[PDB]
Amino acid sequence: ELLCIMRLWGHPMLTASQAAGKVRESMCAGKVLDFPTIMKTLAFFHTILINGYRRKHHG
Amino acid sequence: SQSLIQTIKNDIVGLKAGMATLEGMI
Amino acid sequence: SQSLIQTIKNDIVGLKAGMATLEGM
Amino acid sequence: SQSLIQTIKNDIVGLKAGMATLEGMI
Repeated sequence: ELLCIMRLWGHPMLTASQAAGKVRESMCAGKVLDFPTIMKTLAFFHTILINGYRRKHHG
Repeated sequence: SQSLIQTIKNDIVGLKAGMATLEGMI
Repeated sequence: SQSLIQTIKNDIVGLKAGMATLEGM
Repeated sequence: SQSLIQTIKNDIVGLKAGMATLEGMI
């Protein structure tokens, strides 16, 4: 309860600079591509999709 | 020449192992 | 037909060269 | 058995085709 009322002080006044700069900082941070993990994850995604399509059907 | 054939086998297995360890990580 | 064995050898050495090139960068 | 050897040599010519294709760029 104390939390849910700790939010009672209104929002700050906005300006393009800060938020635009943060979502800009979402720019290049290192083209760190990891083929092993993405491949393992695509494999498990295929597997989950396959087992789900099997279950939600006679199959 | 059947020994040349086993060396062919060694060639293939070494190739697979090396290229695997190669393409494994970025 | 036997010469396919030295063809295999050539293929393997070409592929190992490709391996070296790729592990270059 | 050397007929399976013929099949495997055809597999190897396919493999050299594929290796040339992949090597074309990098």
